[PDB]
Amino acid sequence: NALLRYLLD
Amino acid sequence: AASIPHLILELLKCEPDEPQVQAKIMAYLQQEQANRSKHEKLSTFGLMCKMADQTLFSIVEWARSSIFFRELKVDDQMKLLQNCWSELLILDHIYRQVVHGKEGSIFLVTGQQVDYSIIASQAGATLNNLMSHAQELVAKLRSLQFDQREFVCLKFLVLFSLDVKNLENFQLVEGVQEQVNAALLDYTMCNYPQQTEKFGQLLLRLPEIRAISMQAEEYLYYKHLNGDVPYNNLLIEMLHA
Repeated sequence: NALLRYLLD
Repeated sequence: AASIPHLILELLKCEPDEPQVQAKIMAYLQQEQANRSKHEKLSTFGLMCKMADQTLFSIVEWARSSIFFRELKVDDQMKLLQNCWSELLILDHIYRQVVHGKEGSIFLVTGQQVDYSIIASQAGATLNNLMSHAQELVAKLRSLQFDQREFVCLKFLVLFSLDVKNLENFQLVEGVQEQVNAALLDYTMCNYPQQTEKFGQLLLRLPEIRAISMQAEEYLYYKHLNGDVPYNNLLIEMLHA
């Protein structure tokens, strides 16, 4: 889940 | 006099600004439709999908800046959010109905009241059944005098689940679980003493939330298969994960 990871950063 | 445990005060301090979120998502959807020509305008379902999407964005931002959660490494954060994302959306919706909802209609995060009648007339059997158990859950919570301090507690209990595999720092999550449960128990015992089992009654709502959440995921997934879900949708990425 690259999108979720991005959002958490 | 009411007594509020210090921990719950800290939990409340991390709560999102509801007026700001409402205005932000409202503006987002209005701009979305404005960018579309007449034949491109989103349907009710399309709008609600983007609405749920933006709500989830807001939930991720809330979690990221919240106490205890910001202590975890991103990999644990993802695993927790991957487990409970639909539960948080349902819990957020349900509590919104408990406080801001009039029993004949649905209060949306954008601020509008949608009559249940409209849903009954325009939606299929799956969505109506889904709304029906949401209604029952809302009614039950109202009868329990479910309030904001108990809501923020259950929110953290949903997020910091111990049912998550592959957790790096599982005893921090366990620590939050114990602390929030303890605070919730103390709060209910102090402030609702004539409801001798309110703590247990609140916990029993969690499997009801999770059941609704699973059915909601399944409803959305199959709507997506028919091509009704508008393009790119953090919802859909959460589903395909």
